[PDB]
Amino acid sequence: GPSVFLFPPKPKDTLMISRTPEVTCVVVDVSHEDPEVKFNWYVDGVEVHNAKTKPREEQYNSTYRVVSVLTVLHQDWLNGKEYKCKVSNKALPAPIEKTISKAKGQPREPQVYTLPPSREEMTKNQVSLTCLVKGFYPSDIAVEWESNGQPENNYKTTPPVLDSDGSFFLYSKLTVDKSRWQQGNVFSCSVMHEALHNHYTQKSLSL
Amino acid sequence: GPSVFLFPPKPKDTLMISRTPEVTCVVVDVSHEDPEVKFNWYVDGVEVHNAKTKPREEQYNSTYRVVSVLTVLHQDWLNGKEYKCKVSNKALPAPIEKTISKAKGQPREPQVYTLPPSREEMTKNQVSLTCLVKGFYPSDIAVEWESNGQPENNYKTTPPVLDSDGSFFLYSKLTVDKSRWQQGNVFSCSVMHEALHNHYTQKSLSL
Amino acid sequence: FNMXQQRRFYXALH
Amino acid sequence: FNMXQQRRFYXALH
Ligand SMILES: *[C@@H]1O[C@H](CO)[C@@H](O[C@@H]2O[C@H](CO)[C@@H](O[C@@H]3O[C@H](CO[C@H]4O[C@H](CO)[C@@H](O)[C@H](O)[C@@H]4O[C@@H]4O[C@H](CO)[C@@H](O[C@@H]5O[C@H](CO)[C@H](O)[C@H](O)[C@H]5O)[C@H](O)[C@H]4NC(C)=O)[C@@H](O)[C@H](O[C@H]4O[C@H](CO)[C@@H](O)[C@H](O)[C@@H]4O)[C@@H]3O)[C@H](O)[C@H]2NC(C)=O)[C@H](O)[C@H]1NC(C)=O
Ligand SMILES: *[C@@H]1O[C@H](CO)[C@@H](O[C@@H]2O[C@H](CO)[C@@H](O[C@@H]3O[C@H](CO[C@H]4O[C@H](CO)[C@@H](O)[C@H](O)[C@@H]4O[C@@H]4O[C@H](CO)[C@@H](O[C@@H]5O[C@H](CO)[C@H](O)[C@H](O)[C@H]5O)[C@H](O)[C@H]4NC(C)=O)[C@@H](O)[C@H](O[C@H]4O[C@H](CO)[C@@H](O)[C@H](O)[C@@H]4O)[C@@H]3O)[C@H](O)[C@H]2NC(C)=O)[C@H](O)[C@H]1NC(C)=O
Repeated sequence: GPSVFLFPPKPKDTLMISRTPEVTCVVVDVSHEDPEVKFNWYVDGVEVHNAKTKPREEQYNSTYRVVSVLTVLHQDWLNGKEYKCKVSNKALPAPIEKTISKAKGQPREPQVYTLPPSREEMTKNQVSLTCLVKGFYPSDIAVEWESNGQPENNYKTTPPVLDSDGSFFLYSKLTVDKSRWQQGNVFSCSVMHEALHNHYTQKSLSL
Repeated sequence: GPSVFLFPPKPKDTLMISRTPEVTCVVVDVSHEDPEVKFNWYVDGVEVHNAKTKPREEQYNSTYRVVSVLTVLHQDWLNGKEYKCKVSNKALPAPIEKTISKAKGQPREPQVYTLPPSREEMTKNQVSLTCLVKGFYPSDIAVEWESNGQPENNYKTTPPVLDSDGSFFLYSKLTVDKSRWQQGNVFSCSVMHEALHNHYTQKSLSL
Repeated sequence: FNMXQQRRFYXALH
Repeated sequence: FNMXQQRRFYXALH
Protein backbone atom coordinates (compact mmCIF):
# COMPACT_ATOMS: atom_id res chain seq x y z
CA GLY A 1 0.00 0.00 0.00
CA PRO A 2 1.06 3.60 0.03
CA SER A 3 3.17 5.04 2.81
CA VAL A 4 2.82 8.45 4.53
CA PHE A 5 5.45 10.75 5.93
CA LEU A 6 4.69 13.93 7.79
CA PHE A 7 7.18 16.82 8.05
CA PRO A 8 7.45 19.84 10.38
CA PRO A 9 7.99 23.43 9.36
CA LYS A 10 11.53 24.82 8.94
CA PRO A 11 12.73 26.14 12.32
CA LYS A 12 13.29 29.67 10.96
CA ASP A 13 9.71 29.77 9.57
CA THR A 14 8.17 29.01 12.94
CA LEU A 15 10.27 31.63 14.72
CA MET A 16 10.20 34.61 12.36
CA ILE A 17 6.95 36.52 11.71
CA SER A 18 8.18 37.55 8.24
CA ARG A 19 7.88 33.85 7.20
CA THR A 20 5.05 31.40 6.67
CA PRO A 21 5.45 28.05 8.42
CA GLU A 22 3.88 24.91 6.96
CA VAL A 23 3.42 21.25 7.77
CA THR A 24 3.88 18.84 4.81
CA CYS A 25 2.23 15.36 4.27
CA VAL A 26 3.84 13.22 1.56
CA VAL A 27 2.16 10.06 0.24
CA VAL A 28 4.51 7.69 -1.63
CA ASP A 29 4.24 4.27 -3.34
CA VAL A 30 0.94 5.21 -4.91
CA SER A 31 0.17 2.81 -7.80
CA HIS A 32 -0.50 3.79 -11.47
CA GLU A 33 -3.85 1.96 -11.39
CA ASP A 34 -5.25 3.75 -8.31
CA PRO A 35 -3.76 7.11 -7.92
CA GLU A 36 -6.75 8.89 -6.30
CA VAL A 37 -5.68 10.18 -2.78
CA LYS A 38 -7.76 12.28 -0.31
CA PHE A 39 -6.31 14.27 2.59
CA ASN A 40 -7.96 15.36 5.86
CA TRP A 41 -6.11 17.72 8.38
CA TYR A 42 -6.71 18.34 12.14
CA VAL A 43 -5.26 20.76 14.83
CA ASP A 44 -5.63 19.48 18.45
CA GLY A 45 -8.40 17.15 17.18
CA VAL A 46 -10.35 19.89 15.32
CA GLU A 47 -10.66 19.54 11.54
CA VAL A 48 -9.36 22.46 9.44
CA HIS A 49 -9.88 23.13 5.79
CA ASN A 50 -7.12 25.45 4.63
CA ALA A 51 -4.67 22.83 3.26
CA LYS A 52 -3.58 22.98 -0.35
CA THR A 53 -3.07 19.63 -2.08
CA LYS A 54 -0.60 19.36 -5.02
CA PRO A 55 -1.36 17.44 -8.29
CA ARG A 56 -0.01 13.84 -8.25
CA GLU A 57 3.45 13.34 -9.78
CA GLU A 58 4.90 10.15 -11.36
CA GLN A 59 8.21 8.74 -10.24
CA TYR A 60 11.17 7.24 -12.08
CA ASN A 61 10.12 3.92 -10.41
CA SER A 62 6.57 3.61 -11.93
CA THR A 63 4.83 4.89 -8.75
CA TYR A 64 3.15 8.16 -7.78
CA ARG A 65 3.84 10.73 -5.01
CA VAL A 66 1.17 13.15 -3.79
CA VAL A 67 1.97 16.09 -1.41
CA SER A 68 -0.43 18.18 0.75
CA VAL A 69 0.68 21.42 2.47
CA LEU A 70 -0.86 23.02 5.56
CA THR A 71 -0.07 26.65 6.54
CA VAL A 72 0.11 27.03 10.34
CA LEU A 73 0.23 29.85 12.88
CA HIS A 74 3.73 30.55 14.42
CA GLN A 75 2.36 30.87 17.90
CA ASP A 76 0.37 27.66 17.67
CA TRP A 77 3.30 25.61 16.56
CA LEU A 78 5.54 27.24 19.17
CA ASN A 79 2.96 26.76 21.99
CA GLY A 80 2.76 22.96 21.33
CA LYS A 81 -0.43 22.30 19.27
CA GLU A 82 -0.60 18.93 17.44
CA TYR A 83 -1.09 18.51 13.64
CA LYS A 84 -2.72 15.34 12.18
CA CYS A 85 -2.74 14.30 8.45
CA LYS A 86 -5.16 11.44 7.40
CA VAL A 87 -4.58 9.79 4.00
CA SER A 88 -7.24 7.82 2.01
CA ASN A 89 -6.65 5.64 -1.18
CA LYS A 90 -8.37 2.43 -2.44
CA ALA A 91 -5.22 0.25 -2.23
CA LEU A 92 -5.23 0.75 1.59
CA PRO A 93 -7.26 -1.44 3.97
CA ALA A 94 -7.99 1.68 6.08
CA PRO A 95 -6.81 5.40 6.11
CA ILE A 96 -3.29 6.08 7.35
CA GLU A 97 -2.94 8.64 10.10
CA LYS A 98 0.16 10.65 11.23
CA THR A 99 0.55 13.33 13.92
CA ILE A 100 3.35 15.86 14.73
CA SER A 101 4.15 18.75 17.09
CA LYS A 102 7.17 20.83 18.30
CA ALA A 103 9.91 18.86 20.03
CA LYS A 104 9.31 18.69 23.75
CA GLY A 105 11.65 19.48 26.68
CA GLN A 106 12.85 22.43 28.80
CA PRO A 107 14.23 25.12 26.47
CA ARG A 108 17.75 26.46 26.95
CA GLU A 109 19.25 29.52 25.33
CA PRO A 110 22.11 29.18 22.69
CA GLN A 111 25.41 30.90 23.45
CA VAL A 112 26.93 32.24 20.19
CA TYR A 113 30.71 32.77 19.62
CA THR A 114 32.54 33.87 16.45
CA LEU A 115 36.00 32.52 15.64
CA PRO A 116 38.35 34.06 13.12
CA PRO A 117 40.34 32.02 10.56
CA SER A 118 43.53 30.36 11.57
CA ARG A 119 46.90 32.01 10.71
CA GLU A 120 47.83 28.76 8.97
CA GLU A 121 44.82 29.07 6.61
CA MET A 122 46.20 32.39 5.17
CA THR A 123 48.38 30.53 2.67
CA LYS A 124 45.00 29.98 0.92
CA ASN A 125 42.94 32.19 -1.48
CA GLN A 126 39.75 31.58 0.54
CA VAL A 127 39.39 31.48 4.35
CA SER A 128 36.90 30.09 6.89
CA LEU A 129 34.92 32.21 9.35
CA THR A 130 33.45 30.11 12.15
CA CYS A 131 30.33 30.45 14.37
CA LEU A 132 30.12 28.15 17.38
CA VAL A 133 26.54 27.86 18.80
CA LYS A 134 26.30 25.83 22.08
CA GLY A 135 24.09 25.00 25.05
CA PHE A 136 20.70 25.05 23.27
CA TYR A 137 17.58 22.90 23.62
CA PRO A 138 15.56 21.74 21.68
CA SER A 139 17.69 21.12 18.60
CA ASP A 140 15.48 23.14 16.20
CA ILE A 141 17.63 26.09 15.12
CA ALA A 142 18.54 28.29 12.16
CA VAL A 143 21.85 29.98 11.41
CA GLU A 144 22.70 32.54 8.65
CA TRP A 145 25.47 35.01 7.76
CA GLU A 146 25.46 38.63 6.55
CA SER A 147 27.80 41.40 5.59
CA ASN A 148 27.01 45.09 5.01
CA GLY A 149 23.27 44.70 5.26
CA GLN A 150 23.03 41.70 2.95
CA PRO A 151 23.04 37.96 3.11
CA GLU A 152 26.15 35.91 2.56
CA ASN A 153 25.29 32.54 0.96
CA ASN A 154 28.65 30.67 0.80
CA TYR A 155 28.23 28.84 4.15
CA LYS A 156 27.60 25.34 5.39
CA THR A 157 26.36 24.38 8.90
CA THR A 158 26.75 21.12 10.72
CA PRO A 159 23.72 19.32 12.14
CA PRO A 160 23.06 19.78 15.83
CA VAL A 161 25.25 17.43 17.96
CA LEU A 162 24.29 16.15 21.33
CA ASP A 163 26.73 17.51 24.02
CA SER A 164 27.65 15.73 27.27
CA ASP A 165 24.96 17.59 29.36
CA GLY A 166 22.16 16.62 26.94
CA SER A 167 22.11 20.09 25.32
CA PHE A 168 23.10 20.63 21.66
CA PHE A 169 25.87 22.44 19.79
CA LEU A 170 26.79 23.06 16.13
CA TYR A 171 29.31 25.00 14.05
CA SER A 172 28.64 27.12 10.94
CA LYS A 173 31.45 27.81 8.39
CA LEU A 174 31.38 30.90 6.10
CA THR A 175 33.94 30.76 3.27
CA VAL A 176 35.18 34.17 2.03
CA ASP A 177 37.91 35.47 -0.30
CA LYS A 178 40.96 36.25 1.87
CA SER A 179 40.81 39.84 0.34
CA ARG A 180 37.56 40.59 2.05
CA TRP A 181 38.79 39.40 5.47
CA GLN A 182 42.04 41.34 5.20
CA GLN A 183 40.29 44.51 3.95
CA GLY A 184 38.54 44.62 7.36
CA ASN A 185 34.94 43.84 6.12
CA VAL A 186 32.55 43.07 8.96
CA PHE A 187 30.69 39.77 8.95
CA SER A 188 27.89 38.57 11.25
CA CYS A 189 26.53 35.19 12.33
CA SER A 190 22.77 35.34 13.02
CA VAL A 191 21.05 32.63 15.13
CA MET A 192 17.32 31.96 15.47
CA HIS A 193 15.92 29.75 18.30
CA GLU A 194 12.86 29.70 20.58
CA ALA A 195 14.80 30.39 23.79
CA LEU A 196 16.39 33.65 22.59
CA HIS A 197 14.81 37.06 23.26
CA ASN A 198 13.00 38.03 19.92
CA HIS A 199 13.97 34.49 18.76
CA TYR A 200 17.08 36.17 17.36
CA THR A 201 20.62 37.18 18.12
CA GLN A 202 23.59 38.31 15.92
CA LYS A 203 27.34 38.30 16.64
CA SER A 204 29.96 40.17 14.63
CA LEU A 205 33.30 38.93 13.29
CA SER A 206 36.04 41.03 11.64
CA LEU A 207 39.77 41.92 11.54
CA GLY B 1 12.02 -13.35 8.40
CA PRO B 2 15.21 -12.12 9.95
CA SER B 3 17.04 -9.10 8.63
CA VAL B 4 20.82 -8.62 8.19
CA PHE B 5 22.94 -5.53 8.55
CA LEU B 6 26.62 -5.39 7.78
CA PHE B 7 28.97 -2.81 9.32
CA PRO B 8 32.46 -1.56 8.38
CA PRO B 9 35.41 -1.18 10.70
CA LYS B 10 35.97 2.07 12.64
CA PRO B 11 38.03 4.45 10.47
CA LYS B 12 40.81 4.71 13.07
CA ASP B 13 41.11 0.88 13.25
CA THR B 14 41.70 0.57 9.52
CA LEU B 15 44.33 3.31 9.50
CA MET B 16 46.41 2.61 12.61
CA ILE B 17 48.56 -0.54 12.84
CA SER B 18 48.25 -0.53 16.66
CA ARG B 19 44.52 -1.40 16.20
CA THR B 20 42.56 -4.39 14.95
CA PRO B 21 39.89 -3.60 12.36
CA GLU B 22 36.78 -5.77 12.08
CA VAL B 23 33.69 -6.15 9.95
CA THR B 24 30.44 -6.90 11.87
CA CYS B 25 27.31 -8.84 10.64
CA VAL B 26 24.20 -8.40 12.79
CA VAL B 27 21.13 -10.63 12.35
CA VAL B 28 17.93 -9.23 13.90
CA ASP B 29 14.25 -10.28 14.14
CA VAL B 30 15.23 -13.86 14.85
CA SER B 31 12.23 -15.73 16.34
CA HIS B 32 12.14 -17.57 19.72
CA GLU B 33 11.04 -20.79 18.00
CA ASP B 34 13.90 -20.92 15.46
CA PRO B 35 16.91 -19.19 16.74
CA GLU B 36 19.59 -21.31 15.00
CA VAL B 37 21.69 -19.00 12.67
CA LYS B 38 24.77 -19.97 10.56
CA PHE B 39 27.27 -17.48 9.13
CA ASN B 40 29.58 -17.82 6.10
CA TRP B 41 32.23 -15.07 5.26
CA TYR B 42 34.07 -14.29 1.96
CA VAL B 43 36.91 -11.85 0.86
CA ASP B 44 36.88 -11.02 -2.90
CA GLY B 45 34.80 -14.19 -3.44
CA VAL B 46 37.13 -16.49 -1.43
CA GLU B 47 35.71 -18.12 1.70
CA VAL B 48 37.56 -17.45 4.97
CA HIS B 49 37.17 -19.16 8.28
CA ASN B 50 38.50 -16.85 10.96
CA ALA B 51 35.20 -15.19 12.01
CA LYS B 52 34.04 -15.41 15.60
CA THR B 53 30.29 -15.74 16.13
CA LYS B 54 28.70 -14.48 19.40
CA PRO B 55 26.03 -16.44 21.39
CA ARG B 56 22.45 -15.38 20.52
CA GLU B 57 20.89 -12.70 22.76
CA GLU B 58 17.18 -12.09 23.50
CA GLN B 59 15.62 -8.69 23.03
CA TYR B 60 13.14 -6.65 25.05
CA ASN B 61 10.73 -7.26 22.09
CA SER B 62 10.59 -11.13 22.24
CA THR B 63 13.07 -11.57 19.33
CA TYR B 64 16.72 -12.60 19.09
CA ARG B 65 19.85 -10.84 17.75
CA VAL B 66 22.96 -12.77 16.69
CA VAL B 67 26.30 -11.01 15.84
CA SER B 68 29.33 -12.38 13.92
CA VAL B 69 32.70 -10.54 13.86
CA LEU B 70 35.41 -10.81 11.21
CA THR B 71 38.98 -9.51 11.84
CA VAL B 72 40.46 -8.00 8.66
CA LEU B 73 43.85 -6.83 7.43
CA HIS B 74 44.37 -2.98 7.39
CA GLN B 75 45.97 -3.03 3.99
CA ASP B 76 43.25 -5.17 2.47
CA TRP B 77 40.48 -2.94 3.63
CA LEU B 78 42.41 0.17 2.58
CA ASN B 79 43.28 -1.30 -0.88
CA GLY B 80 39.56 -1.94 -1.68
CA LYS B 81 38.86 -5.68 -1.06
CA GLU B 82 35.18 -6.69 -0.66
CA TYR B 83 33.71 -8.50 2.41
CA LYS B 84 30.58 -10.72 2.10
CA CYS B 85 28.47 -12.10 5.04
CA LYS B 86 25.89 -14.91 4.24
CA VAL B 87 23.21 -15.64 6.86
CA SER B 88 21.22 -18.94 7.12
CA ASN B 89 18.10 -19.63 9.37
CA LYS B 90 15.01 -21.88 8.84
CA ALA B 91 12.49 -18.99 8.87
CA LEU B 92 14.12 -17.64 5.65
CA PRO B 93 13.16 -18.85 2.16
CA ALA B 94 16.85 -18.60 1.14
CA PRO B 95 20.14 -17.27 2.77
CA ILE B 96 20.54 -13.50 2.99
CA GLU B 97 23.71 -12.06 1.56
CA LYS B 98 25.40 -8.64 2.20
CA THR B 99 28.66 -7.18 0.87
CA ILE B 100 30.79 -4.12 1.88
CA SER B 101 34.08 -2.37 1.04
CA LYS B 102 35.86 1.00 1.62
CA ALA B 103 34.07 4.04 0.24
CA LYS B 104 35.16 4.76 -3.30
CA GLY B 105 36.38 8.02 -4.90
CA GLN B 106 39.58 10.06 -5.39
CA PRO B 107 41.15 10.70 -1.97
CA ARG B 108 41.93 14.25 -0.85
CA GLU B 109 44.03 15.28 2.12
CA PRO B 110 42.40 17.01 5.21
CA GLN B 111 43.67 20.47 6.15
CA VAL B 112 43.66 20.83 9.97
CA TYR B 113 43.31 24.20 11.82
CA THR B 114 43.06 24.88 15.57
CA LEU B 115 40.93 27.76 16.88
CA PRO B 116 41.20 29.18 20.37
CA PRO B 117 38.16 30.02 22.53
CA SER B 118 36.35 33.26 22.04
CA ARG B 119 37.04 36.22 24.41
CA GLU B 120 33.31 36.28 25.10
CA GLU B 121 33.40 32.66 26.38
CA MET B 122 35.82 33.65 29.23
CA THR B 123 32.93 34.71 31.47
CA LYS B 124 32.47 30.91 31.80
CA ASN B 125 34.16 28.29 34.06
CA GLN B 126 34.78 25.96 31.08
CA VAL B 127 35.91 26.95 27.56
CA SER B 128 35.82 25.41 24.06
CA LEU B 129 38.92 24.54 22.01
CA THR B 130 38.06 24.01 18.35
CA CYS B 131 39.60 21.88 15.54
CA LEU B 132 38.41 22.60 12.01
CA VAL B 133 39.20 19.73 9.55
CA LYS B 134 38.35 20.52 5.87
CA GLY B 135 38.87 19.43 2.28
CA PHE B 136 38.96 15.64 2.83
CA TYR B 137 37.61 12.71 0.82
CA PRO B 138 36.28 10.08 1.52
CA SER B 139 34.38 10.96 4.68
CA ASP B 140 35.93 8.18 6.83
CA ILE B 141 37.98 10.00 9.47
CA ALA B 142 38.97 9.96 13.14
CA VAL B 143 39.74 12.90 15.41
CA GLU B 144 41.14 12.89 19.01
CA TRP B 145 42.70 15.32 21.49
CA GLU B 146 45.72 15.12 23.82
CA SER B 147 47.61 17.14 26.36
CA ASN B 148 51.02 16.43 27.91
CA GLY B 149 51.39 12.99 26.41
CA GLN B 150 47.91 11.78 27.34
CA PRO B 151 44.46 11.61 25.90
CA GLU B 152 41.82 14.20 26.62
CA ASN B 153 38.34 12.64 26.61
CA ASN B 154 35.95 15.61 27.13
CA TYR B 155 35.33 16.27 23.40
CA LYS B 156 32.55 15.90 20.89
CA THR B 157 32.94 15.90 17.07
CA THR B 158 30.38 16.70 14.44
CA PRO B 159 29.66 14.25 11.63
CA PRO B 160 31.34 14.94 8.32
CA VAL B 161 29.41 17.59 6.28
CA LEU B 162 29.42 17.79 2.55
CA ASP B 163 31.09 21.08 1.40
CA SER B 164 30.25 22.96 -1.83
CA ASP B 165 33.10 21.29 -3.85
CA GLY B 166 31.95 17.77 -2.90
CA SER B 167 34.71 17.37 -0.28
CA PHE B 168 33.92 17.05 3.46
CA PHE B 169 34.55 19.11 6.59
CA LEU B 170 33.84 18.74 10.33
CA TYR B 171 34.58 20.49 13.62
CA SER B 172 35.74 18.92 16.91
CA LYS B 173 35.11 20.69 20.27
CA LEU B 174 37.30 20.02 23.35
CA THR B 175 35.86 21.43 26.59
CA VAL B 176 38.45 22.37 29.26
CA ASP B 177 38.48 24.19 32.61
CA LYS B 178 39.34 27.84 31.90
CA SER B 179 42.25 27.39 34.45
CA ARG B 180 44.05 24.99 32.20
CA TRP B 181 43.78 27.26 29.13
CA GLN B 182 44.94 30.32 31.04
CA GLN B 183 47.82 28.45 32.72
CA GLY B 184 49.28 28.00 29.19
CA ASN B 185 48.80 24.16 28.92
CA VAL B 186 49.37 22.85 25.41
CA PHE B 187 46.60 20.91 23.69
CA SER B 188 46.67 19.01 20.38
CA CYS B 189 44.08 17.91 17.83
CA SER B 190 45.09 14.64 16.12
CA VAL B 191 43.50 13.60 12.78
CA MET B 192 43.63 10.19 11.11
CA HIS B 193 42.68 9.73 7.40
CA GLU B 194 43.87 7.66 4.43
CA ALA B 195 45.15 10.63 2.41
CA LEU B 196 47.55 11.90 5.10
CA HIS B 197 51.23 10.86 5.21
CA ASN B 198 51.43 8.07 7.95
CA HIS B 199 47.59 8.36 8.04
CA TYR B 200 48.19 10.88 10.83
CA THR B 201 48.75 14.52 11.58
CA GLN B 202 48.62 16.61 14.84
CA LYS B 203 48.17 20.36 15.34
CA SER B 204 48.84 22.22 18.58
CA LEU B 205 46.69 24.81 20.36
CA SER B 206 47.66 26.93 23.39
CA LEU B 207 47.82 30.44 24.93
CA PHE C 1 13.71 41.28 7.83
CA ASN C 2 11.71 43.88 9.72
CA MET C 3 13.19 43.91 13.28
CA UNK C 4 10.44 46.10 14.93
CA GLN C 5 7.70 43.62 13.59
CA GLN C 6 9.69 40.67 14.97
CA ARG C 7 9.97 42.35 18.37
CA ARG C 8 6.20 43.09 18.46
CA PHE C 9 5.50 39.44 17.51
CA TYR C 10 7.72 37.97 20.26
CA UNK C 11 6.20 40.53 22.94
CA ALA C 12 2.63 39.49 21.87
CA LEU C 13 3.16 35.69 21.50
CA HIS C 14 0.70 34.81 24.22
CA PHE D 1 50.64 4.73 20.01
CA ASN D 2 54.00 3.67 18.62
CA MET D 3 54.87 6.29 15.93
CA UNK D 4 57.90 4.43 14.40
CA GLN D 5 55.65 1.25 13.88
CA GLN D 6 52.97 3.42 12.24
CA ARG D 7 55.53 4.95 9.89
CA ARG D 8 56.90 1.50 8.92
CA PHE D 9 53.33 0.30 8.28
CA TYR D 10 52.41 3.24 6.02
CA UNK D 11 55.89 2.91 4.06
CA ALA D 12 55.21 -0.87 3.56
CA LEU D 13 51.45 -0.73 2.72
CA HIS D 14 51.89 -2.15 -0.75
C1 LIG E 1 9.70 4.68 -5.46
O1 LIG E 1 10.05 6.08 -5.46
C2 LIG E 1 9.59 6.87 -4.37
C3 LIG E 1 9.99 8.35 -4.57
O2 LIG E 1 11.26 8.54 -5.22
C4 LIG E 1 10.15 6.26 -3.09
O3 LIG E 1 9.68 7.04 -1.97
C5 LIG E 1 10.64 7.14 -0.89
O4 LIG E 1 10.50 6.09 0.07
C6 LIG E 1 11.40 6.07 1.15
C7 LIG E 1 11.17 4.79 1.95
O5 LIG E 1 9.78 4.52 2.11
C8 LIG E 1 11.21 7.38 1.93
O6 LIG E 1 12.12 7.33 3.04
C9 LIG E 1 11.76 8.14 4.17
O7 LIG E 1 12.48 9.37 4.18
C10 LIG E 1 12.21 10.24 5.27
C11 LIG E 1 12.98 11.52 5.05
O8 LIG E 1 12.52 12.07 3.79
C12 LIG E 1 13.01 13.41 3.54
O9 LIG E 1 14.41 13.47 3.27
C13 LIG E 1 14.81 12.82 2.06
C14 LIG E 1 16.28 13.12 1.76
O10 LIG E 1 17.17 12.54 2.73
C15 LIG E 1 13.96 13.29 0.89
O11 LIG E 1 14.07 12.41 -0.21
C16 LIG E 1 12.47 13.35 1.18
O12 LIG E 1 11.88 14.05 0.10
C17 LIG E 1 12.21 14.11 2.46
O13 LIG E 1 12.56 15.48 2.21
C18 LIG E 1 11.75 16.51 2.85
O14 LIG E 1 10.48 16.84 2.28
C19 LIG E 1 9.73 17.73 3.10
C20 LIG E 1 8.35 17.95 2.48
O15 LIG E 1 8.40 18.70 1.27
C21 LIG E 1 10.48 19.05 3.29
O16 LIG E 1 9.83 19.84 4.30
C22 LIG E 1 8.97 20.92 3.82
O17 LIG E 1 9.66 21.73 2.82
C23 LIG E 1 9.04 22.94 2.31
C24 LIG E 1 9.89 23.75 1.32
O18 LIG E 1 10.71 22.91 0.51
C25 LIG E 1 8.68 23.85 3.48
O19 LIG E 1 9.86 24.41 4.13
C26 LIG E 1 7.83 23.04 4.46
O20 LIG E 1 7.67 23.81 5.60
C27 LIG E 1 8.34 21.70 5.00
O21 LIG E 1 7.28 21.04 5.86
C28 LIG E 1 11.90 18.84 3.78
O22 LIG E 1 12.65 20.05 3.68
C29 LIG E 1 12.53 17.82 2.89
N1 LIG E 1 13.80 17.43 3.43
C30 LIG E 1 14.88 17.20 2.68
C31 LIG E 1 14.86 17.39 1.17
O23 LIG E 1 15.88 16.83 3.26
C32 LIG E 1 12.57 9.58 6.57
O24 LIG E 1 12.21 10.47 7.64
C33 LIG E 1 11.80 8.28 6.70
O25 LIG E 1 12.24 7.56 7.88
C34 LIG E 1 11.34 6.50 8.29
O26 LIG E 1 12.01 5.23 8.24
C35 LIG E 1 13.21 5.29 9.02
C36 LIG E 1 14.11 4.11 8.68
O27 LIG E 1 14.05 3.06 9.64
C37 LIG E 1 12.81 5.46 10.50
O28 LIG E 1 14.02 5.59 11.25
C38 LIG E 1 11.93 6.71 10.73
O29 LIG E 1 11.35 6.76 12.05
C39 LIG E 1 10.80 6.79 9.70
O30 LIG E 1 9.74 5.89 10.04
C40 LIG E 1 12.03 7.42 5.47
O31 LIG E 1 13.41 7.05 5.47
C41 LIG E 1 11.51 8.56 1.02
O32 LIG E 1 11.29 9.80 1.71
C42 LIG E 1 10.54 8.47 -0.15
N2 LIG E 1 10.79 9.51 -1.16
C43 LIG E 1 10.11 10.67 -1.29
C44 LIG E 1 9.10 11.11 -0.25
O33 LIG E 1 10.39 11.45 -2.18
C45 LIG E 1 9.63 4.83 -2.97
O34 LIG E 1 10.03 4.23 -1.73
C46 LIG E 1 10.14 4.02 -4.16
N3 LIG E 1 9.50 2.71 -4.10
C47 LIG E 1 10.08 1.59 -3.69
C48 LIG E 1 11.53 1.59 -3.28
O35 LIG E 1 9.44 0.57 -3.65
C1 LIG F 1 13.03 -5.89 17.83
O1 LIG F 1 14.27 -5.47 18.43
C2 LIG F 1 15.43 -5.47 17.60
C3 LIG F 1 16.68 -5.08 18.41
O2 LIG F 1 16.44 -4.11 19.45
C4 LIG F 1 15.15 -4.55 16.42
O3 LIG F 1 16.31 -4.54 15.56
C5 LIG F 1 16.57 -3.26 14.93
O4 LIG F 1 15.90 -3.13 13.67
C6 LIG F 1 16.06 -1.91 12.99
C7 LIG F 1 15.14 -1.93 11.76
O5 LIG F 1 15.18 -3.19 11.10
C8 LIG F 1 17.55 -1.74 12.69
O6 LIG F 1 17.69 -0.50 11.97
C9 LIG F 1 18.86 -0.39 11.14
O7 LIG F 1 19.88 0.35 11.78
C10 LIG F 1 21.08 0.53 11.03
C11 LIG F 1 22.07 1.26 11.91
O8 LIG F 1 22.28 0.42 13.07
C12 LIG F 1 23.38 0.88 13.91
O9 LIG F 1 23.10 2.09 14.60
C13 LIG F 1 22.05 2.01 15.57
C14 LIG F 1 21.99 3.30 16.39
O10 LIG F 1 21.59 4.43 15.60
C15 LIG F 1 22.29 0.83 16.51
O11 LIG F 1 21.10 0.50 17.21
C16 LIG F 1 22.69 -0.45 15.82
O12 LIG F 1 23.12 -1.34 16.84
C17 LIG F 1 23.84 -0.21 14.86
O13 LIG F 1 24.98 0.11 15.67
C18 LIG F 1 26.29 -0.35 15.22
O14 LIG F 1 26.64 -1.72 15.44
C19 LIG F 1 27.86 -2.09 14.80
C20 LIG F 1 28.12 -3.57 15.00
O15 LIG F 1 28.44 -3.90 16.35
C21 LIG F 1 29.01 -1.24 15.32
O16 LIG F 1 30.18 -1.44 14.50
C22 LIG F 1 31.19 -2.34 15.03
O17 LIG F 1 31.53 -2.00 16.42
C23 LIG F 1 32.61 -2.69 17.09
C24 LIG F 1 32.91 -2.18 18.51
O18 LIG F 1 31.73 -1.76 19.19
C25 LIG F 1 33.88 -2.55 16.26
O19 LIG F 1 34.40 -1.20 16.25
C26 LIG F 1 33.57 -3.07 14.85
O20 LIG F 1 34.67 -2.77 14.07
C27 LIG F 1 32.40 -2.48 14.07
O21 LIG F 1 32.23 -3.21 12.75
C28 LIG F 1 28.72 0.25 15.24
O22 LIG F 1 29.69 0.99 15.99
C29 LIG F 1 27.38 0.47 15.88
N1 LIG F 1 26.97 1.83 15.65
C30 LIG F 1 26.33 2.56 16.57
C31 LIG F 1 26.04 2.03 17.96
O23 LIG F 1 25.99 3.67 16.23
C32 LIG F 1 20.80 1.28 9.76
O24 LIG F 1 22.02 1.37 9.01
C33 LIG F 1 19.75 0.53 8.95
O25 LIG F 1 19.37 1.31 7.80
C34 LIG F 1 18.65 0.54 6.78
O26 LIG F 1 17.34 1.07 6.59
C35 LIG F 1 17.43 2.47 6.29
C36 LIG F 1 16.06 3.12 6.46
O27 LIG F 1 15.38 3.34 5.22
C37 LIG F 1 18.10 2.62 4.92
O28 LIG F 1 18.24 4.02 4.67
C38 LIG F 1 19.49 1.96 4.88
O29 LIG F 1 20.06 1.87 3.55
C39 LIG F 1 19.45 0.55 5.48
O30 LIG F 1 18.91 -0.38 4.53
C40 LIG F 1 18.53 0.26 9.82
O31 LIG F 1 17.95 1.53 10.11
C41 LIG F 1 18.33 -1.70 14.00
O32 LIG F 1 19.73 -1.59 13.75
C42 LIG F 1 18.05 -3.02 14.71
N2 LIG F 1 18.67 -3.08 16.04
C43 LIG F 1 19.84 -3.68 16.35
C44 LIG F 1 20.74 -4.24 15.27
O33 LIG F 1 20.25 -3.68 17.49
C45 LIG F 1 13.94 -5.07 15.66
O34 LIG F 1 13.69 -4.31 14.48
C46 LIG F 1 12.73 -5.06 16.59
N3 LIG F 1 11.63 -5.72 15.89
C47 LIG F 1 10.61 -5.10 15.31
C48 LIG F 1 10.48 -3.60 15.39
O35 LIG F 1 9.78 -5.75 14.72
